[PDB]
Amino acid sequence: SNAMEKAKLMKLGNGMEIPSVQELAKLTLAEIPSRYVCALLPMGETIPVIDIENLLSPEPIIGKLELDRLHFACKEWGFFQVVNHGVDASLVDSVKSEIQGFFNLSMDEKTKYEQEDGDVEGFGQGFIESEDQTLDWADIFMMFTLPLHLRKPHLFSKLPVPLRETIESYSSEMKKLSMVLFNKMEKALQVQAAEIKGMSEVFIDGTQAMRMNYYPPCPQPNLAIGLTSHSDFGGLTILLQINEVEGLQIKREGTWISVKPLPNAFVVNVGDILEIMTNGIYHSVDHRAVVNSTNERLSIATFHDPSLESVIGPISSLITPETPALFKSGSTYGDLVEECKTRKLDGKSFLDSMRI
Ligand SMILES: O=C(O)CCC(=O)C(=O)O
Ligand code: NA
Ligand code: NI
Repeated sequence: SNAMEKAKLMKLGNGMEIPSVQELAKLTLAEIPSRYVCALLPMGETIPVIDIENLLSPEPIIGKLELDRLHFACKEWGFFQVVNHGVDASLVDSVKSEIQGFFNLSMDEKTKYEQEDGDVEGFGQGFIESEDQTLDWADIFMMFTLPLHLRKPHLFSKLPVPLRETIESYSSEMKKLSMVLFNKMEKALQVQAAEIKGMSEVFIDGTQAMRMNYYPPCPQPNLAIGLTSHSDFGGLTILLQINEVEGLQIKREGTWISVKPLPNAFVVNVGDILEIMTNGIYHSVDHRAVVNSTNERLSIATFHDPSLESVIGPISSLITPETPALFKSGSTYGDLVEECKTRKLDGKSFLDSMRI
């Protein structure tokens, strides 16, 4: 791939668009550019598996055992796989093939959507902020998917039709599965939705977004990271690993644990806002995605978050003498999102900043 492309991809100033790593990987460089070098914990028992059919079983003994398993996973792990989840195999196959198809399109075709200033949705990691900034070894496509009025209509119109139709179907199925899980988590926590401002009501008309992740092979995989360590900010994340390449890791007791998605599974995790709503009973866990020297990895994360005007705090029935209130109450989700963006990166986590 030509000398001009190398120059366009590597001669970067602050304020320029973050370049495509899928394009950079075509150069097959010996050494990665300095911006991709990180500047840690050892490697490690595997994440629990929750069966959705068992969870929804009309047989109370089956349902109760699976509820106990869900409750355990949310408390002790913050991450679990879901199987027998009711999302049609043919839909999942289409999500995989259409997203694979999409990233294999040319840059021109992937960036057809024209962003007005402050429109950050669609393809792209954003802009280079400083020489200090570390870039992830990944390209993304990220957009809001619910409610309907948060969809960028021109972005959706410029997607390939089968991808768009598949994404719209997948949005609905992800939303349904998220509500199955929120409803059972409510039941596990013994929150009566009628008497109490609970959990499910916050999410039923909440926001949904998708982040499609493309992690190209990297010649120096022990210097770079696919996706920098983070906890997800919102409610429930439902992740599909698109191909059979491993890379997701979670931070457990000061060590990184690999997650290997089962063939017909999604990986589900608790976000920071859900930790707050549960008064710290369920845990939002730090995780990252690592790259490798030989194979690209793809994934799609679907985030299920409160409405922007939802008032956030620990659910009052989870505040007890045995579990006193750990977190502040009373900010809207949208204000927490904004405050976190303009927060100090030096010092504490978002969660630790919300502690009473
Ligand atoms: O690609 C992965 O396995 C992880 C994705 C992720 O953590 C995210 O999109 O928040
Ligand atoms: Na209480
Ligand atoms: Ni994540």
